Amino acid sequence: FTLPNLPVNNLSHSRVMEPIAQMMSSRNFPASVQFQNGRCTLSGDLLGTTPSSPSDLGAFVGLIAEPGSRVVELSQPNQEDFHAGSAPAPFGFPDFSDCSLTFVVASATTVGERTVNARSPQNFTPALGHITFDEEAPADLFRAHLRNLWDPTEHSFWRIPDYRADVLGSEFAPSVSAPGVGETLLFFMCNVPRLNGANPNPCPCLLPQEWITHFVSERAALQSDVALLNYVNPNTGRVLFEAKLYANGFLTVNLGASDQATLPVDGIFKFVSWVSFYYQLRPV
Amino acid sequence: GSPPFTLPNLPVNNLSHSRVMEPIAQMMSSRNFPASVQFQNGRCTLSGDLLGTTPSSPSDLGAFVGLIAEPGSRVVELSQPNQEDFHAGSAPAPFGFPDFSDCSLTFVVASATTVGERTVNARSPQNFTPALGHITFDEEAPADLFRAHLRNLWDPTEHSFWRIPDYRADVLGSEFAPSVSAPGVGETLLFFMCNVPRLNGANPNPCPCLLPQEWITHFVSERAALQSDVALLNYVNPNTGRVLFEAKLYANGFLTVNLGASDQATLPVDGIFKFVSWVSFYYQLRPV
Ligand SMILES: [Zn+2]
Ligand SMILES: [Zn+2]
Ligand SMILES: [Zn+2]
Ligand SMILES: [Zn+2]
Ligand SMILES: [Zn+2]
Ligand SMILES: [Zn+2]
Ligand SMILES: [Zn+2]
Ligand SMILES: [Zn+2]
Repeated sequence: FTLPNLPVNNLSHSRVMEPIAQMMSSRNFPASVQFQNGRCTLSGDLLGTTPSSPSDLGAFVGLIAEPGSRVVELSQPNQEDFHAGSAPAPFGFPDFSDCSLTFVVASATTVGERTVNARSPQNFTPALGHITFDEEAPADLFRAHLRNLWDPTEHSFWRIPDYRADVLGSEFAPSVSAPGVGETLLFFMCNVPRLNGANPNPCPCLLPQEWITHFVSERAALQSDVALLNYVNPNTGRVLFEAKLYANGFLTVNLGASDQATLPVDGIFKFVSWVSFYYQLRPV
Repeated sequence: GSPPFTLPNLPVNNLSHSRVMEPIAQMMSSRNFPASVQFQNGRCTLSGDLLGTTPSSPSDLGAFVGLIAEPGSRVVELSQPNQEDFHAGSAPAPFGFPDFSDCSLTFVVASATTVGERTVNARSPQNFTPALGHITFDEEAPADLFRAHLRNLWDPTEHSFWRIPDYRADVLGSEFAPSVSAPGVGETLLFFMCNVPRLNGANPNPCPCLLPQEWITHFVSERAALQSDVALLNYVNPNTGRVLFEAKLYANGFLTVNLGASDQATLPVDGIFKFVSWVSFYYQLRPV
């Protein structure tokens, strides 16, 4: 079993297309999260809306329902049809809430911005295969990229929106929490552009995109439920701290007596050995 | 101690473009494509040596970090996309900076206080000077430090994605990624394609690149030793295991195919490239 031999500050975020800027763990972070993007088992099984093609992250493909409408019918980001009820949303669709989403929108004839209100039950219904922009949709087939958040809150990057679908369905990526005693989830962080509202940043994710991609490529056999990792200084080889990588695709650390930790991103995670659920991590 | 050479086990339609942050949509080769190209992004040796402006962080592709030179100015001083200083002459441009020409480049720009659009005229010798460590927007720069990512091209041409711009620097300099052409007789370069947003002018699409981003990333991680200058590859149907065609993967980071009697080919992207064997420059490819 292996990880890519790359420093964290060369890795990319997995819920938005941005480089990973920070690494954080905290007892004041939510104990459980249910991100739909950036979700993959160590054996390379993608979960939720995690796109098979990484560049589809935060993107979608839409077509106006009828001339002059604000309503767009959703496809998969590879222009293949989106089957309603098959998933919370088309693959790569943003899993943010408590805000409006402003997308850059590009068709054969136009480039501009459109905004969808994720607070609106009427407009935000991706599981049904269509959403309603705040403005009139472009006349033709377009590709959209998430550009910024409008009027977000502190909860925007931590709580998934109402997809107009039951979150306990098998099509959803399941909730994640640190199972080990005293353990807390390790999050990869970046900042996302936003206008008005309150500061949503930082944006957390469980896994780097490169790790997810690697897992899918390797399809490694797991000899245990938990992989032990050392965070190592690439120049000296010295260990800064150890973490456990659980089979369902997340990292935890032992904060020990501490309630918080902001970790340097110039190190490299290395696979040490296979350990068990009960392995007790040395405090950060 | 160097590991053997390997490729990621992923179909092409799950791979990402390496000159713009887009999924690879098509795979094409043609005798009517330019015989040589000198892309500065998406350049990497099989042993994991990055070339040109190819960013160590993939998310920096088509991005840059800038600061306005003085209050009210259109001129922005360029940094590296991780804010380390950009020393002029070290490279054609800061890492990840777009290598497109014959157009204007419209970026989405985000600072602590603003999100908007800024445009640089790449046809302008005075305004497009990234090698000197600054460029001049069409509009007044944001008041504070910003990050920009490529949004669309304005008024491009058919050559926009094929010819690199004038960085205001000697393109034969050692800091440039060298020109690339199919070395074998009758061979043509295999290009990975996607579409890029554009307004007005003439259609520049599709946008070519030599290597998938994931391959480049994989090469950097592995730092593999090569047993020869050329790796033979089979493009295989992952479901059935059958070979669709074979291609040559050269050490300096590009693929070629034999189109045979054909002058053009658009190839399916649902297959997977598999490492076959080590061959030489003179290996003769079975026609696609
Ligand atoms: Zn279908
Ligand atoms: Zn519908
Ligand atoms: Zn796009
Ligand atoms: Zn400590
Ligand atoms: Zn410096
Ligand atoms: Zn604007
Ligand atoms: Zn011409
Ligand atoms: Zn890999």
